Amino acid sequence: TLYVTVFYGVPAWRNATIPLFCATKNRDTWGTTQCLPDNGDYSEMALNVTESFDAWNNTVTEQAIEDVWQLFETSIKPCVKLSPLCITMRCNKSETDRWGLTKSITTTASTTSTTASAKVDMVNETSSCIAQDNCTGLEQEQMISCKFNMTGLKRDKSKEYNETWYSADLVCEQGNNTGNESRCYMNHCNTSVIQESCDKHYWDAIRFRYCAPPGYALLRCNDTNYSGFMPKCSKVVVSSCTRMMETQTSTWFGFNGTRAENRTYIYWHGRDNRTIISLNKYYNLTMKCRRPGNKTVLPVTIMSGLVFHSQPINDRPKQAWCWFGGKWKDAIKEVKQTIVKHPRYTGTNNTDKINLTAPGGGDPEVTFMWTNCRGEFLYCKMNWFLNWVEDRNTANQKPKEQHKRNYVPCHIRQIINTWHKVGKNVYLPPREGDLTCNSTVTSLIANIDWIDGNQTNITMSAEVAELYRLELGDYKLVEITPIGLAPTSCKRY
Amino acid sequence: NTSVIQESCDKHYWDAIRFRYCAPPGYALLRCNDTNYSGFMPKCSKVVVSSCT
Amino acid sequence: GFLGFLATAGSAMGAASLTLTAQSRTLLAGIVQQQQQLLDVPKRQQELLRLTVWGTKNLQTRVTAIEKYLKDQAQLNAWGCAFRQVCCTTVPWPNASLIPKWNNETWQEWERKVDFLEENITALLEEAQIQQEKNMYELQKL
Amino acid sequence: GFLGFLATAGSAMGAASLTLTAQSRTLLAGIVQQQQQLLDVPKRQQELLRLTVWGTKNLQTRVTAIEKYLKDQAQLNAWGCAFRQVCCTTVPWPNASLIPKWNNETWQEWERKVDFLEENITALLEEAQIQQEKNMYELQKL
Amino acid sequence: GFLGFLATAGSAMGAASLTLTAQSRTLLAGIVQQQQQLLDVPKRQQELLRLTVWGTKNLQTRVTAIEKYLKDQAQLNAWGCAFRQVCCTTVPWPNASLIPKWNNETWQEWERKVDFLEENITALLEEAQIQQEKNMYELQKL
Amino acid sequence: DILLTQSPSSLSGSVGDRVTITCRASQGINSYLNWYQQKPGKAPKLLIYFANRLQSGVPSRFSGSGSGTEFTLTISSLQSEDGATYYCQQYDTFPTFGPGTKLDIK
Amino acid sequence: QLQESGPGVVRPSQTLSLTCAVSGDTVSSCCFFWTWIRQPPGKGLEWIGNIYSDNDNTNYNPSLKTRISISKDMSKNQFSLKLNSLTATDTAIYYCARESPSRGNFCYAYLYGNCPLHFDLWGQGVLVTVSS
Ligand SMILES: *[C@@H]1O[C@H](CO)[C@@H](O[C@@H]2O[C@H](CO)[C@@H](O[C@@H]3O[C@H](CO[C@H]4O[C@H](CO[C@H]5O[C@H](CO)[C@@H](O)[C@H](O)[C@@H]5O)[C@@H](O)[C@H](O[C@H]5O[C@H](CO)[C@@H](O)[C@H](O)[C@@H]5O[C@H]5O[C@H](CO)[C@@H](O)[C@H](O)[C@@H]5O)[C@@H]4O)[C@@H](O)[C@H](O[C@H]4O[C@H](CO)[C@@H](O)[C@H](O)[C@@H]4O)[C@@H]3O)[C@H](O)[C@H]2NC(C)=O)[C@H](O)[C@H]1NC(C)=O
Ligand SMILES: *[C@@H]1O[C@H](CO)[C@@H](O[C@@H]2O[C@H](CO)[C@@H](O[C@@H]3O[C@H](CO[C@H]4O[C@H](CO[C@H]5O[C@H](CO)[C@@H](O)[C@H](O)[C@@H]5O)[C@@H](O)[C@H](O[C@H]5O[C@H](CO)[C@@H](O)[C@H](O)[C@@H]5O[C@H]5O[C@H](CO)[C@@H](O)[C@H](O)[C@@H]5O)[C@@H]4O)[C@@H](O)[C@H](O[C@H]4O[C@H](CO)[C@@H](O)[C@H](O)[C@@H]4O)[C@@H]3O)[C@H](O)[C@H]2NC(C)=O)[C@H](O)[C@H]1NC(C)=O
Ligand SMILES: *[C@@H]1O[C@H](CO)[C@@H](O[C@@H]2O[C@H](CO)[C@@H](O[C@@H]3O[C@H](CO[C@H]4O[C@H](CO)[C@@H](O)[C@H](O)[C@@H]4O)[C@@H](O)[C@H](O[C@H]4O[C@H](CO)[C@@H](O)[C@H](O)[C@@H]4O[C@H]4O[C@H](CO)[C@@H](O)[C@H](O)[C@@H]4O[C@H]4O[C@H](CO)[C@@H](O)[C@H](O)[C@@H]4O)[C@@H]3O)[C@H](O)[C@H]2NC(C)=O)[C@H](O)[C@H]1NC(C)=O
Ligand SMILES: *[C@@H]1O[C@H](CO)[C@@H](O[C@@H]2O[C@H](CO)[C@@H](O[C@@H]3O[C@H](CO[C@H]4O[C@H](CO)[C@@H](O)[C@H](O)[C@@H]4O)[C@@H](O)[C@H](O[C@H]4O[C@H](CO)[C@@H](O)[C@H](O)[C@@H]4O)[C@@H]3O)[C@H](O)[C@H]2NC(C)=O)[C@H](O)[C@H]1NC(C)=O
Ligand SMILES: *[C@@H]1O[C@H](CO)[C@@H](O[C@@H]2O[C@H](CO)[C@@H](O[C@@H]3O[C@H](CO)[C@@H](O)[C@H](O)[C@@H]3O)[C@H](O)[C@H]2NC(C)=O)[C@H](O)[C@H]1NC(C)=O
Ligand SMILES: *[C@@H]1O[C@H](CO[C@@H]2O[C@@H](C)[C@@H](O)[C@@H](O)[C@@H]2O)[C@@H](O[C@@H]2O[C@H](CO)[C@@H](O)[C@H](O)[C@H]2NC(C)=O)[C@H](O)[C@H]1NC(C)=O
Ligand SMILES: *[C@@H]1O[C@H](CO)[C@@H](O[C@@H]2O[C@H](CO)[C@@H](O)[C@H](O)[C@H]2NC(C)=O)[C@H](O)[C@H]1NC(C)=O
Ligand SMILES: *[C@@H]1O[C@H](CO)[C@@H](O)[C@H](O)[C@H]1NC(C)=O
Ligand SMILES: *[C@@H]1O[C@H](CO)[C@@H](O)[C@H](O)[C@H]1NC(C)=O
Ligand SMILES: *[C@@H]1O[C@H](CO)[C@@H](O)[C@H](O)[C@H]1NC(C)=O
Ligand SMILES: *[C@@H]1O[C@H](CO)[C@@H](O)[C@H](O)[C@H]1NC(C)=O
Ligand SMILES: *[C@@H]1O[C@H](CO)[C@@H](O)[C@H](O)[C@H]1NC(C)=O
Ligand SMILES: *[C@@H]1O[C@H](CO)[C@@H](O)[C@H](O)[C@H]1NC(C)=O
Ligand SMILES: *[C@@H]1O[C@H](CO)[C@@H](O)[C@H](O)[C@H]1NC(C)=O
Ligand SMILES: *[C@@H]1O[C@H](CO)[C@@H](O)[C@H](O)[C@H]1NC(C)=O
Ligand SMILES: *[C@@H]1O[C@H](CO)[C@@H](O)[C@H](O)[C@H]1NC(C)=O
Ligand SMILES: *[C@@H]1O[C@H](CO)[C@@H](O)[C@H](O)[C@H]1NC(C)=O
Ligand SMILES: *[C@@H]1O[C@H](CO)[C@@H](O)[C@H](O)[C@H]1NC(C)=O
Ligand SMILES: *[C@@H]1O[C@H](CO)[C@@H](O)[C@H](O)[C@H]1NC(C)=O
Ligand SMILES: *[C@@H]1O[C@H](CO)[C@@H](O)[C@H](O)[C@H]1NC(C)=O
Ligand SMILES: *[C@@H]1O[C@H](CO)[C@@H](O)[C@H](O)[C@H]1NC(C)=O
Repeated sequence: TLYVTVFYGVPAWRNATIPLFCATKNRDTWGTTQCLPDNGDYSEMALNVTESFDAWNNTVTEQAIEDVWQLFETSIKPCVKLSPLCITMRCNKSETDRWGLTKSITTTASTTSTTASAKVDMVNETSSCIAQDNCTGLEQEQMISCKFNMTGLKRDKSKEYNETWYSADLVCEQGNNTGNESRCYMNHCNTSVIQESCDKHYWDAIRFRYCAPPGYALLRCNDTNYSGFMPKCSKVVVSSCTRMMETQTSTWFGFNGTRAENRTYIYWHGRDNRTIISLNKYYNLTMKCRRPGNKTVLPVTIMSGLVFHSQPINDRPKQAWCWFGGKWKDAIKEVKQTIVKHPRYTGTNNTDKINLTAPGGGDPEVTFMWTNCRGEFLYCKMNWFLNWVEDRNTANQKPKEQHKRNYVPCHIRQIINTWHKVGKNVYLPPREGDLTCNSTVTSLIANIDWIDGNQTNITMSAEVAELYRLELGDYKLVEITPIGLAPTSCKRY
Repeated sequence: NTSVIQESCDKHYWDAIRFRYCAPPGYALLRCNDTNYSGFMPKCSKVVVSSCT
Repeated sequence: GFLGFLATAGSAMGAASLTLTAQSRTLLAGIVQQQQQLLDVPKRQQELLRLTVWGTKNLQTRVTAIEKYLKDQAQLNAWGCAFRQVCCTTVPWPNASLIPKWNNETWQEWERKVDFLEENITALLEEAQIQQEKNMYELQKL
Repeated sequence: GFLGFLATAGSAMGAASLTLTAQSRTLLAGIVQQQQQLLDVPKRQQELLRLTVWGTKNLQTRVTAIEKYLKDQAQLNAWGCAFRQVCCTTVPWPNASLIPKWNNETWQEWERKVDFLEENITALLEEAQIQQEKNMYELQKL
Repeated sequence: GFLGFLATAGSAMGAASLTLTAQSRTLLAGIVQQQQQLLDVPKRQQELLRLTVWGTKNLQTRVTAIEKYLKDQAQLNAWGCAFRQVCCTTVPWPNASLIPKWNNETWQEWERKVDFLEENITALLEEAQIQQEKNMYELQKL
Repeated sequence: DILLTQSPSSLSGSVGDRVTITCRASQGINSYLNWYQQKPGKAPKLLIYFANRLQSGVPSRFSGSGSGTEFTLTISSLQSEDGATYYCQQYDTFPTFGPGTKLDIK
Repeated sequence: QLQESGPGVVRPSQTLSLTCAVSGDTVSSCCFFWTWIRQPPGKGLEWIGNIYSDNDNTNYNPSLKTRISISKDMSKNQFSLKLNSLTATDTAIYYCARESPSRGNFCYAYLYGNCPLHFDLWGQGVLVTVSS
């Protein structure tokens, strides 16, 4: 009586694990080369279905991470190698001793000062201390002037050049220099070869979205209770393409996120305690960074005929520094409250036991926030900021770190290890002129780690890759498979 | 000095290069077969069809 | 981005859709957009067209979609229902123990309950088509 | 190749010999010539088959030959024609102001006067098929 | 697939054994295994997908299977008899000097004796389908 | 919804014996099944939750396990005080409760 | 903790109300739901509805979709039911519960199906008869 028959055109699907197409609006380089134009269609429809969603175990987020990284690698690949520059450089001794690259025992320094010196210093748009790049506590940049002999395309002819390095970019040979001209090399040359990131990478924003190929579709959670891992999502929204993603790579605080909503959300890894905390846009949190001084850039033709961008500054500017604006105190209070009330949190009772904290260790890639402003990477020591936003009783943090400020000192570094799991060291060309960037702050990257009902430790993290799971994350890719089978009586003849 | 000179080592220009173009499937080449074709002609009355040039 | 299939997903098995033309529409939208970009890339970049990995990823994506389209058409041709909605094959349902609730279950819910039957059913449907085919051969010969 | 599509050009709208089968054979010609050349290149160059611009241009035309074929079959299916000589429809012509002179105008002249309608008509033809599928589904339930 | 299709070879031309489902099942089995590998490769090698000789070769074998499928289906659609076994076309056999021994010769032997007829026949079969369909158009108008 | 049923509907045994109740579902429940113990004249109280954990304050003689469509409640040694109606609750969706079973004392 | 209250006898076609007070705690406490179930005499338990303490969101048994309403009042530490269009079959013991979630590594959202949820805390129960 009941035969299988074939039902074609059936509204059903299964998990897909395939590549997606990218589409963009910025078509200056990589866009025209690799991506479809953005169609402008951001519409979506809802279904009365239940589906399982997981931000960490996703194919959509996995492609975002690997694709951003891969387009970086294919952009740098053809640029000039700097191994011809790994020669002894002759550096000003007072500068290498002053900033700790080399040693001297003839400085016999001794300081007597007031110990009751902690101050509170607030800055905002309407202030001359910002316009003139001089706020209480800001020091000089720490740039070291070094000379070296470099050969261009004439081969049997060479010239000496003036290159000023940031102090963190040099190693410097130590011991028995009783004169001048210390002997220095680039910090990461010898274990590897440094390549210059010549094709304007990071000088502008990279934004793109993913589109499903024919036969595939994207499902998204449209709940408010989505916490990264949700086995039964009741509000499932269907679309053909994802929202636009901002491929921003910064540690501690994520900038310019697309998921900027009037709500604090905390995604949680299902199997771990690593989380991405969005911030409530209601408070207009913003970070305005400046790199003081007017730079000169001097292209140098080296051996192969490719050009390297040198930095003959011949000056002594103030430190790069950053100013935090918006209602930071209140945005942080909401984060602490959101954690206390969260489904996966079984820790403390009060927000007076919940604190933001730096990761420990002596490793600069975690102890300092890294922010990319138009091509120059800016590591920033944030103790002043944290003391202020948390309104901490500092007291015993040692005299330079005991201040409460809404700005922090920072220091430019040109040889940066790639953010992805590569380990490659690249050189960032300097930008000419002065630099200013004004970013929104949309997320906090941190682990939540408590072992008792007192002290929660929101520990800032440097895994930049976790940020891509806030940009997407709520998407699932599915295959439409419209063939069904079901018992029925209607067989042919 | 302004550049790097590369040698044209693979016998280039040592012999003649001659080739013709062919349309892919679904495409065709139309040609003017007039004597009055002067490079620009809004209405060419003798139009000849072929698959290759 | 027609989304015609997903649109009736929350209803019931005995209720809606059974759409065939939506797959053609989806494929057409896909092909046209890929062609527009493929014509566009050479306007700025002619050398790096398949040489670098982004072009191999876009190629694999397109090939997979084409194979998928043809995969369903080939399966239907074997069963004969290229254009037959319900098809009407003669293979008995494996057992009376697994029966749909046409007015309570959706196709999504249902199909996930017969995944272990499909493995045997596809082969059985093809075998049935083969014997019918042999019978038709002899009738046409006569 | 053959170009029967152009051979009958100029004969007027009340045309003879609309060589439908011409698209299938132009596909076949495409596949054969490109496949033979790809098999030939490795005799001297086995690595740089797609990794030099000539092979990205030749791959693009091979993939495109498949896609162009499928776009037409898919559009025809979207409009209800498994095979289309004329495959009559249920969608009325947009207005009486645009009627061809079957014994004067050619297809080239005619089509270039109705590009405007083709954009609106394509959608109407697809909509008609959607309703027809819905009607078949209701008949299946009955 | 299992290639059981050719198992009958040596049986003689008239010994039934023809089938319309064998190629769909061979292709379908192929597509599933090949798609699984396309998606498996990235677990170890994500950059060099078609940047190598083996990458290009896998492209070539996936594409060849598809082109072949389409060449045959396209030719049958041109003749119209996609699902008709013997098809029953109206084109007369070229001459009495080329007649098969249905109970002596095999299909392998037979086809190699008529390779030069296919060259004239394909076109005749295509025209017959066109003539039948244009007559149906005139009948629908009447 | 999910139809949750129970068996035996009525069972008994002596004080000191081993007693078990089985709950079944028409749909799988991942693990989200609760057990409640209701004595006549009183509100039900939670006995076991999430198909595996004993509710604090409930004697250690009560235990259970289960997954999918089959779950079990066990009393390792029946007490004279355990006569009660035991109920299963699924909360995979819109909680519905099963019919309940009775344990009497012999 | 949970003390219910209301008329023992109500009439057909009237609206029944029941109000439960929370003692030693409030109705605004985080991550709890104030729920009600019914137990008709001689029958098992039936869930009827749920109001979430940190929001104004409710969840009701579809069988009473147009008949049941739940609200809370933080100034009283009370929550309550309104059941309209009463009939004979609505005779039941009405009970309250807190439905505490098991917070932790197994709770992803305070939704049915996404968190262990159980009625650890129960009230006393009010028997309501619908009669003339
Ligand atoms: C389409 O895509 C979606 C989205 O990606 C897919 O959905 C996902 O599918 C996965 C595969 O089924 C699920 O993962 C699996 O979950 C199983 C069940 O986990 C629970 O029970 C565990 C033990 O309980 C047993 O006994 C009870 C009795 O009642 C039974 O009911 C159970 O079935 C078991 O038999 C329990 O340990 C689990 O808790 C731990 O994991 C969860 C993960 O969410 C954490 O949240 C918990 O905090 C906890 O983590 C701790 O412990 C683990 C070790 O177990 C550590 O790794 C952590 O770091 C941490 O310390 C749950 O309560 C698991 O049994 C199963 O594990 C087995 O198989 C894997 C291989 O896959 C092995 O590696 C394991 O070692 C083990 O043998 C696995 O985890 C996802 O949850 C599900 N995601 C969502 C959002 O729903 C969907 O399937 C896809 N569909 C298709 C067709 O592709
Ligand atoms: C398939 O391929 C074929 C082959 O390529 C395509 O055919 C070509 O299609 C082109 C696009 O339509 C045509 O070019 C366009 O011609 C227009 C008309 O030009 C004439 O009129 C001009 C002004 O007259 C106005 O008023 C009269 C009133 O009677 C009206 O009838 C007119 O329509 C106008 O409203 C006049 O200035 C022109 O003369 C100049 O251009 C011609 C070009 O052939 C020269 O021969 C002349 O010597 C003269 O050149 C001088 O001036 C121009 C600037 O105008 C300078 O650049 C020169 O160096 C020089 O000094 C004609 O008499 C133009 O209006 C139109 O230009 C507008 O649009 C373009 C954008 O497309 C803008 O960039 C302009 O700025 C302006 O707004 C354009 O030139 C080709 O003629 C035609 N070729 C052939 C052989 O037929 C076919 O379309 C393709 N099909 C498809 C589907 O893709
Ligand atoms: C978070 O998001 C925010 C935004 O919401 C990000 O901040 C923005 O980042 C933008 C991208 O870097 C930046 O845009 C640039 O602004 C420059 C300054 O413009 C000022 O003057 C104009 C008037 O002329 C005002 O309208 C404007 O408001 C400012 O006051 C422009 O000069 C830049 O233009 C260049 O790029 C565009 C690209 O479309 C070109 O069309 C244009 O011609 C310029 O081209 C130069 O650069 C390219 C590099 O590809 C060269 O190839 C080209 O030859 C030119 O180079 C010369 O000039 C440069 C100096 O600019 C010199 O270095 C070089 O050596 C050559 O001599 C462009 O428009 C936004 O202003 C900025 N906004 C804010 C508020 O910060 C933020 O970074 C994100 N945060 C994080 C962490 O990622
Ligand atoms: C976009 O996001 C912003 C937040 O970033 C939202 O702004 C908040 O909106 C809520 C809701 O209106 C406000 O909450 C209310 O605050 C009142 C004032 O409280 C003061 O005193 C208490 C101590 O008792 C302090 O803790 C507090 O900080 C204030 O100084 C309260 O009286 C209100 O109480 C009522 O609700 C609570 C439940 O939440 C009940 O328990 C009470 O009994 C009573 O019924 C309430 O708490 C909040 O203050 C706003 N924040 C800010 C910074 O302005 C926007 O609403 C949101 N936008 C949109 C469109 O949703
Ligand atoms: C995220 O971190 C928290 C805090 O470290 C983890 O919570 C801790 O998880 C372990 C394992 O679940 C608990 O230890 C065990 O708890 C069970 C249940 O009480 C007990 O029977 C065992 O004897 C053991 O004590 C630990 O108590 C718990 N700590 C706290 C304070 O919550 C959490 O599991 C981590 N999440 C993930 C997914 O990694
Ligand atoms: C690359 O160079 C670093 C550092 O350079 C050496 O040490 C400096 C302090 C200075 O004196 C330079 O002139 C020297 O060339 C090497 O790192 C050191 O390795 C030794 C041995 O393991 C260890 O004891 C030191 O503490 C390390 N010092 C620092 C600053 O890291 C590194 O090994 C070199 N890599 C290669 C491949 O040679
Ligand atoms: C980022 O914000 C700063 C203000 O904090 C902008 O700086 C001002 O720019 C105007 C010109 O448009 C000058 O007249 C003001 O004197 C500047 N202010 C200060 C404190 O220097 C800056 O232009 C903004 N963005 C960028 C990319 O520069
Ligand atoms: C997603 O939720 C918002 C409310 O937060 C609603 O306005 C929107 O319509 C929903 N999207 C869909 C497709 O239903
Ligand atoms: C993701 O889920 C699948 C099961 O669907 C499992 O096999 C795989 O190991 C999971 N991946 C990770 C990173 O947990
Ligand atoms: C570096 O700059 C100084 C001026 O400060 C100049 O005297 C010196 O010659 C320059 N050296 C090189 C190598 O350009
Ligand atoms: C410095 O000089 C002392 C002798 O006074 C010698 O022992 C030591 O090795 C020297 N160090 C270096 C780095 O040359
Ligand atoms: C500094 O360098 C000069 C050579 O340019 C040298 O004569 C002088 O002695 C050096 N200074 C010291 C302290 O040795
Ligand atoms: C889906 O939900 C909407 C309300 O958002 C409702 O109007 C519609 O009827 C529901 N569809 C189905 C099939 O339940
Ligand atoms: C018989 O029914 C059971 C329950 O649905 C199913 O698991 C089993 O595979 C079926 N057997 C056959 C031959 O279909
Ligand atoms: C759907 O469920 C109801 C009970 O709620 C039942 O009466 C009805 O027969 C079921 N429908 C089917 C097709 O089994
Ligand atoms: C084309 O022109 C020739 C004369 O050269 C004429 O015999 C033929 O009929 C014309 N064909 C058409 C379609 O106009
Ligand atoms: C109506 O006819 C005019 C020509 O007179 C044409 O331009 C217009 O596009 C036609 N409209 C429709 C709907 O066909
Ligand atoms: C073709 O044009 C002639 C005038 O030359 C006219 O008499 C005839 O009716 C027209 N044919 C059609 C189909 O309109
Ligand atoms: C196509 O339809 C739109 C309305 O959706 C109308 O404005 C437009 O004129 C129509 N195009 C033609 C050629 O009639
Ligand atoms: C092939 O030979 C075997 C005997 O070895 C025989 O049984 C079989 O029928 C033969 N096959 C055909 C097609 O004649
Ligand atoms: C007639 O038969 C002979 C037999 O060998 C063959 O060569 C010839 O091509 C046939 N003529 C046709 C098909 O016109």
